[PDB]
Amino acid sequence: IILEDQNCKLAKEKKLLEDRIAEFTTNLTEEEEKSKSLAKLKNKHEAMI
Amino acid sequence: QAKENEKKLKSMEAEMIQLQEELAAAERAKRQAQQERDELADEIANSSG
Repeated sequence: IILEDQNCKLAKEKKLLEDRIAEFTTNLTEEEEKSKSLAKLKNKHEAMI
Repeated sequence: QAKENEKKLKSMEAEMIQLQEELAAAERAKRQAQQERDELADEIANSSG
């Protein structure tokens, strides 16, 4: 139970990190999508401005 | 008297046997705590650290 308790709490870390790393990586790329999307749309304003 | 004296030996063995019951559990507690005092400690520096 003591060993399983540590593994139980430690297993959540590996699962949380694996699940958080997927969201953290997507979060970093989300700014690129918004920046690239806004940059492309901003280019139209630059050509118009 | 040999049989009577032998009864005291088996009776006294209960003390040594009883002490071994608590000694085995107490000694085993150090192994369980050491396995958690070091495993979680190393992980605490990675998760909490």
